[PDB]
Amino acid sequence: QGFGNVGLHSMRYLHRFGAKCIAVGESDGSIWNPDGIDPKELEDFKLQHGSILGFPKAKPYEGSILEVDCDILIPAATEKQLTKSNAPRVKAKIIAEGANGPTTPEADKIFLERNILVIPDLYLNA
Amino acid sequence: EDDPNFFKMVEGFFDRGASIVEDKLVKDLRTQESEEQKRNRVRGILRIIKPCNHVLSLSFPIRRDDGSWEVIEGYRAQHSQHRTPCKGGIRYSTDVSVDEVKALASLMTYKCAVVDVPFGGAKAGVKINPKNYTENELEKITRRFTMELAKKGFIGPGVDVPAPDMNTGEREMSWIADTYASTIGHYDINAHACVTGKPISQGGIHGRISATGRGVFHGIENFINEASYMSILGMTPGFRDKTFVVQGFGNVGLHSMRYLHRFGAKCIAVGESDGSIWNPDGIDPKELEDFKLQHGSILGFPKAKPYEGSILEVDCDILIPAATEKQLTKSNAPRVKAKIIAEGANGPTTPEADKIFLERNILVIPDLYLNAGGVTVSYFEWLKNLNHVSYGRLTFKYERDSNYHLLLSVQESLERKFGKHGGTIPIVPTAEFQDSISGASEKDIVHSALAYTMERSARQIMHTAMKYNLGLDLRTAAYVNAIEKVFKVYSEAGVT
Amino acid sequence: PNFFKMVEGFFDRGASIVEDKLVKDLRTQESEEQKRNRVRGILRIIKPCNHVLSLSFPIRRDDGSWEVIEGYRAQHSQHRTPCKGGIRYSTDVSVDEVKALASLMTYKCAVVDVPFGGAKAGVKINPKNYTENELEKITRRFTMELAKKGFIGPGVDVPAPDMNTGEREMSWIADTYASTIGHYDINAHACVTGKPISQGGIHGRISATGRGVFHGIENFINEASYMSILGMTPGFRDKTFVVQGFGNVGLHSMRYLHRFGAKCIAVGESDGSIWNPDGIDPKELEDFKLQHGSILGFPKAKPYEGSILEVDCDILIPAATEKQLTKSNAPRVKAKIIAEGANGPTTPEADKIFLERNILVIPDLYLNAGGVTVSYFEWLKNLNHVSYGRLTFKYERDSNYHLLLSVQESLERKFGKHGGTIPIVPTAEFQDSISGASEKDIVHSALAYTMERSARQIMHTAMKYNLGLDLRTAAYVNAIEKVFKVYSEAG
Ligand SMILES: [Cl-]
Ligand SMILES: [Cl-]
Ligand SMILES: [Cl-]
Ligand SMILES: [Cl-]
Ligand SMILES: [Cl-]
Ligand code: NA
Ligand code: NA
Ligand code: NA
Ligand code: NA
Ligand code: NA
Ligand code: NA
Ligand code: NA
Repeated sequence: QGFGNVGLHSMRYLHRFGAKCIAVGESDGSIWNPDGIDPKELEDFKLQHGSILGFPKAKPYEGSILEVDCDILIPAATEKQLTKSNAPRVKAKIIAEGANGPTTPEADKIFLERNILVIPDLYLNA
Repeated sequence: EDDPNFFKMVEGFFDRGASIVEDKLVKDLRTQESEEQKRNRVRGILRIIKPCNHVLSLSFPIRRDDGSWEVIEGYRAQHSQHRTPCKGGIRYSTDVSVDEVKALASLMTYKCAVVDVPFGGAKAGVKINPKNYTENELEKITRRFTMELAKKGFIGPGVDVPAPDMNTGEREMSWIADTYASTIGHYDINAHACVTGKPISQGGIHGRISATGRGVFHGIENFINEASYMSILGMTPGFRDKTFVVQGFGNVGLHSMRYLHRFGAKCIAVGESDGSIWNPDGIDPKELEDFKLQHGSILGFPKAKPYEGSILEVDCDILIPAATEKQLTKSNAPRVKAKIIAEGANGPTTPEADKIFLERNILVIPDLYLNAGGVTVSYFEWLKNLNHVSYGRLTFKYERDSNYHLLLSVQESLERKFGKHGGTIPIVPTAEFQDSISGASEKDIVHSALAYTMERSARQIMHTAMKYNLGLDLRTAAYVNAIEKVFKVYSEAGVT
Repeated sequence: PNFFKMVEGFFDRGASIVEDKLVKDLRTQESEEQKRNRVRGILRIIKPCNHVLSLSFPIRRDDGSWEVIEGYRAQHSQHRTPCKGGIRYSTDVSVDEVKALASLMTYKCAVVDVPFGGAKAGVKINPKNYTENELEKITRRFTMELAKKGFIGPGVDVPAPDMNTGEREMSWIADTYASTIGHYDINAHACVTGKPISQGGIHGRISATGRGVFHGIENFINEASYMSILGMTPGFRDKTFVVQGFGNVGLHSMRYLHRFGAKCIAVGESDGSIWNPDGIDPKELEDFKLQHGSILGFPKAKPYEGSILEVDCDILIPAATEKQLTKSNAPRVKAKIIAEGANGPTTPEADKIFLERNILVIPDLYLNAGGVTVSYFEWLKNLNHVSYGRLTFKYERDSNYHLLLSVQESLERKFGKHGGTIPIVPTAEFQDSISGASEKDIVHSALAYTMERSARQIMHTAMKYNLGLDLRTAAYVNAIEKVFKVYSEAG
């Protein structure tokens, strides 16, 4: 979530070790492809047009990027993106906070109840 | 694309059945007036049954666990009260609306008339998501919702009897019954009869879990065994050598698959919102139930290959939709392969898909008859709470001893005719009979009455389908029977 | 020697045994530590009486005098409404005892699957110093004070006869409620059981408790798994029993045990004891006591001096007062089965003495529940406003004759006319049943079904928890578990 500086290198090193990026979402849209998205192709596409909207090898995702059925969710955009509203609908089991405080303390309570691993920002985002 | 709103579909179903049955009502009316006032009274009463008579929109507060205060929107629509009390379910979803609960309350009236259940149509709904609230917050939501309904005459043993629905179960009904019995209805001797679907310790009836699934089995049983209908489908009567496919392995689909496989049918494919499994030589319901209960889903079944195609388009003989509204659609109707569509859910077929299913000689058993097994048993649970007794508690051993006396009487009579000089002619119950005698319980009486209801209601729909010659359009035949029954109570009651 | 409130210990030791099981079955969205707290909490509510009413109402005696009468009514649990219990007319009544007896009724109803809450009343008078007209005014005024404060009603509290009360008092109670507070109540006559038949009573009620005791011994005397530990052969064949106290429970328990092969060796009372090893007849002893006032001087049995509970036999049926078999006379007991025909006639000290002696003791909350089970049927009868079988008897009679004739005409069609006719007729026992089909036949059948089903529930947890021959703990374990599930599944 958020194809910025952190989000660009996050998907590149995960894709290098066998992980498949199924969706990338920013403030102006979200793409989706369950068969993987090439980080290099999306990086060159983000540079050319300043946005990931309209990626050829992907499809537009008209929904919440944080609620996509997946395994790892990497919030790497703005603050407080996972609150008590959308957190009970998160399908991921691992949440890697690529930003500074993107999960409310109330969402931390139900994330621990739902058995969802939340790697904290003061360690992972360092 | 195609999909309309369910509120539009039910009104269209009523308008179709009312125009057909109108001529029968103007002639069977034995009032002392001319034929024009008679047709005016028939058309006048039909103008009353269609709209919901009472709708209650609520806005009650609650104190959450964190301390904050929230306002909960709720709805409760009473379609008709020609037979008190009303019956209906309570839905917990953010998709509820006035138009939603009004439609399903209208369907509840005609569904009860099909199975001869003497209740009016009702339906409830609150705009919450149970995953957002904790167990303690859902209790205070449910208890406060019961208080506001009681003060406004929308819940009560003789007023309105709620029931479980989407995202609600016996846990909520237990809270509903305990709230009414401890406050507004404390002086009511039948206070626990105010709601059905309760646990056994709270007054629930036995056989309620498998009630809807058994009704789906018994319903298609009456039509798969009728040679007059089965000749049009092009299939031999009976469940043997027949393949069925279930959409949605929830509660209805689980027991529909369990009871069909028990009587010779073979499950070929089972699909959900998670995926779809397939096996051309049969799927075991017990092995699938334990796999669904263990891993929380059905994907990865060891004895079933995955099926990435549409679950509704699987080639089979019987298709059982048991999930969401409007699953069979004008665009996907000409691509189905099953000859019988067993609607194990409320409104899973669009009227335009019903048109394609009719021109293709595809038998669709409507929802207001097939999805009425739980409603019928809920009527028995309501009667159980009024009787303050379990069925058979007073007669199980009395009928058992008389049954053994009848067999012993035949034995001693045959011994004095054929065994005068030694030997014995033992007259013992069959293996099928001893199971009924030994494991005799309330579930045996409830499921027997359920089968009797689905059987008698099937002959009512068949008799109407052949009177107006509707062919395989049993939906219209069902609404005609329901409209005629509700009109019968109105016309013979008088004015205000 | 004596003891007071053993019921509190019965609950305490039954709650500790069931606790581990109750946490496992708890499916609440809570943590297993918090779950163990709710198990502990619910038991803390069940144990004490929820409501206790103390009264002091006046009457006018026949001589124009005035008197103030003390009366109490303790409602133990209300997890199942209405409440059920008796009304005792005695000078020795106390709130501490009507509370304990109300708690016993709660667990007794749960044992026999009776959906009532425990209760019990008590008026502090000696009914001998009062006339029938004075006893009526006492009863009627007692009913109205219970009605005004919500301690009697078809769905609130259903009293019943007890010590020094009977059909006469219950008819006065029902007549008063149905003419005052419950005039608009359509089920006003369901406010109390034990009424006469003309007042809405049920058939088979007088022989209810006695028959319930017989089925209690029957379900255990014919089970080899428990007769082998006791060292006896299954069945009532060639068995002698002594009935302590020839009251209503003793007279009918004798009449039914005798019918199935049992022999009454002795029968003691509060003033004497008769003995005869050849066997005493219940009818011959019944008409004698009906003609006189006591069983003393019975011709067909020599007078027996000594403890009537220590007679050499096999099954002892104490159907008299409370706490008769204690630790003082516990080792001197000659019988092998202690069938509790009364409410708590055995102290816990004697319970451990009988347990180490391998002597079976049928608990009071099970064997002494036949009348309560039938009182539940009487309550349903007044709600149905019709007798059992009134709509069914002729329909069930013609069906049996249709079935027997169907087997007759089918076999004669298959075998022919030359071999003769094949008459199919009921048994002697069958035609006896169909010809005299009455409501009592249905009530006694449903009672035997209750005792048979409840015995299996006691035997199950007796071997599940390895309680051996201590059925009382198994009976309390089952009763506590049933009351807990209603509490836990209600919020
Ligand atoms: Cl989950
Ligand atoms: Cl139309
Ligand atoms: Cl067979
Ligand atoms: Cl009688
Ligand atoms: Cl004979
Ligand atoms: Na690679
Ligand atoms: Na928060
Ligand atoms: Na509460
Ligand atoms: Na009540
Ligand atoms: Na009940
Ligand atoms: Na024949
Ligand atoms: Na008889």
